[PDB]
Amino acid sequence: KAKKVRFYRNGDRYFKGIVYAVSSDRFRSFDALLADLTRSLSDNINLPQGVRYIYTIDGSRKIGSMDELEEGESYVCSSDNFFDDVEYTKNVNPNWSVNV
Repeated sequence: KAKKVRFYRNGDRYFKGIVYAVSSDRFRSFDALLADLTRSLSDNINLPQGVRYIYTIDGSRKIGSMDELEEGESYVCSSDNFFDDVEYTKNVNPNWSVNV
């Protein structure tokens, strides 16, 4: 019942995302997911206040619940209430292995 979703960091052109297996069984709440994403995506140059917002890869909308997440889709994690429309990148030959 878990959904394979790719997460990127806002404004990072070099980072190719991390694959998560998402379900309400793995994460108690959406905050619990944002807490886990803060640990795995945050670093010295990225995410100053950790993961506080999730955007669709085109930055058209913000994701507020686990249900809003679609299987195999890519999302952008941010510390700020704005989307950095940078050229996000993927491998030419995929790797959809969970990192979770």
